[PDB]
Amino acid sequence: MPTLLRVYIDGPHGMGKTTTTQLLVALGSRDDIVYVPEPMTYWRVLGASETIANIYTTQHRLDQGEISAGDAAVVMTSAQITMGMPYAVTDAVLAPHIGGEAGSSHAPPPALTLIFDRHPIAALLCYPAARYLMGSMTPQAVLAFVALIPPTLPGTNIVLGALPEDRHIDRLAKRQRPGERLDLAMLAAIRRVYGLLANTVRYLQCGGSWREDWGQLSGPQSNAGPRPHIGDTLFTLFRAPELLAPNGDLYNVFAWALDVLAKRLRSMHVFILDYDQSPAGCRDALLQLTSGMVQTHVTTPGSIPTICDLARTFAREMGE
Amino acid sequence: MPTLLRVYIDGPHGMGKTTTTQLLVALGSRDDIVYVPEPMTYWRVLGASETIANIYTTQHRLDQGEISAGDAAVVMTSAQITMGMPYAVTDAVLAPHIGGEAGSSHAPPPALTLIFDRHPIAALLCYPAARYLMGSMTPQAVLAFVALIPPTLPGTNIVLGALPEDRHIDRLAKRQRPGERLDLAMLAAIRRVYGLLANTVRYLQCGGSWREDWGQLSGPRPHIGDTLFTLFRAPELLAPNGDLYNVFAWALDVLAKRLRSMHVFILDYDQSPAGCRDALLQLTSGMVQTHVTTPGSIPTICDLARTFAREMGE
Ligand SMILES: Cc1c(C[C@H](CO)CF)n(C)c(=O)[nH]c1=O
Ligand SMILES: Cc1c(C[C@H](CO)CF)n(C)c(=O)[nH]c1=O
Repeated sequence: MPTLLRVYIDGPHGMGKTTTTQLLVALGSRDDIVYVPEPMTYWRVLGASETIANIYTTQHRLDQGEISAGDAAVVMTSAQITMGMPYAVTDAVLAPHIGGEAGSSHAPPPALTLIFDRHPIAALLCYPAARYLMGSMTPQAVLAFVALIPPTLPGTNIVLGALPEDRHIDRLAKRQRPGERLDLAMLAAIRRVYGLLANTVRYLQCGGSWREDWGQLSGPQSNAGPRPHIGDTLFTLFRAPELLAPNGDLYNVFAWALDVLAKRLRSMHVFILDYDQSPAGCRDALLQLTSGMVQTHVTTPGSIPTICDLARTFAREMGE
Repeated sequence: MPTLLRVYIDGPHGMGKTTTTQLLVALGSRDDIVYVPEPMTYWRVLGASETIANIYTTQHRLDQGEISAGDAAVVMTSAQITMGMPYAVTDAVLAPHIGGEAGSSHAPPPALTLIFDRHPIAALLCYPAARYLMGSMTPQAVLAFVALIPPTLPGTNIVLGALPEDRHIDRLAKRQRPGERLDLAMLAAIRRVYGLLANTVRYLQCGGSWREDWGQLSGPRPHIGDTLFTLFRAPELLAPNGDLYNVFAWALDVLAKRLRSMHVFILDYDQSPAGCRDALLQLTSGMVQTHVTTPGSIPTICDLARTFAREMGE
């Protein structure tokens, strides 16, 4: 069975994620690598009307006190369902085609390389959590999303981004999505979330156990480094009043959500790309990065062409 | 490895009695059976404040014309998340323990029997689909939920209820839930959804292919018009040329994959509580059992179930 390399390019928007990807795809042959692009069209029309505009407009009004927290929460939750839709369904139809791991460290080239614009967890965790830090969503809702995160397939290579705050602020200020607004508070939140995420993965892969270190709560990089403090991982966010019982402990329903969160991340292959350079540099940087990325076997000989058709149909329809 | 039997008591709400339910609480009394009840406490306090009320009030306000279909959709979509949270979490933590089939039936009794009050497709598929037929949810949000439906593990036995509409109206009016309003339209919609649902599983199990039979919605197994697929011949999901968008067509593929491997059993609710308990006990001799993955799986499950019942149960 021919091998396959799936690479999800995630992280906070506005760092040059797309450009880095497009350039990388432009290097390979026409049909030895395929890009599953950002589904702007689904966010803008197919799924709903201008979802990005709706999201930022809501956060704005909430900040001005024109609407309540409850009002902003119901809108955000719904919008994040629409945002994650293309991500979630692509995975669902992709799963059966994914087999066991093959490996990168000394292993032949993949018959096909799949490059994704973001991973499901982006719309089901990272951004939902960032909105919680903005009082625009509830911890209960976010955890509800976490429990919906699909099982992590073998060889799930996720690439996050690194970029100085100022460089990121300037870069973001220039290029923004249709319907977006310039929110620095949101940028901080989303940046902090992806920082935690990275730590949470390393923490988990170092034998970390949130249940064992939970008491250490009261008052970044993956693939490398020592075991992080739990207060520096995603777990630290859910030390909220709404989730705590009289005895100060988490309700078991939310504790099980954290068990799912850990189960999902502990088997991912997270990498970090330094977006503080020229587009050409980034392309090459990501290129070296992909060398040591876990590949997997497919389940059928006719899986490869199927996935190519899948990726291209996706691009043709939901692509900008 | 020890065997397990999972039974999801589903179907439209309001068909049974409280006595019919307490018998099921008396079933879990023994340690070879556990009864995961409805997470009412999570719906009223934990997840949010009086969720069911917010659902029925929103619909009511939509009908009177105080809010827009867009305003309602947002809330209904949010409310359904809260509703299915306990179901999703339980599945996610339970899944890893579930092994493969164990020559179900014609084989030794289970080491444990797990009875749930509803399956995750109740809050993800059925009720969202009904609210769509109520004009309170968009067909995009529904298929969005469908995409998030957990993979159907082996031994997924689901019991749906049978009951004349007039009889259902009686029992429903006497056992109303906190914040609920008696809506006959919603009763018709939810009944239709579960009707189609049963037709869908048979359709798929008899070799039905929605992409193949899709043309009939515009021009031995049920007709595609009698299955859940018929609802999604909706204008919001179609391109200018009437073609179903691929992203939605993929969501239907997922639906077809989820529903096919399930095992459906119908419980005649038109009788006494004792009669219902017996019938349910009868159906178990045809339900699919499975093995568990670890030795300590059994106690972990039992522990899980009773922690649920004690925390979110009434
Ligand atoms: C994914 C995602 C985003 C980022 C997305 C980048 O392609 C659109 F800019 N954003 C801004 C958001 O507000 N919610 C989301 O779920
Ligand atoms: C599951 C479910 C229901 C039915 C449920 C019965 O146990 C609570 F009454 N209802 C009324 C609802 O409005 N949304 C739902 O997701």
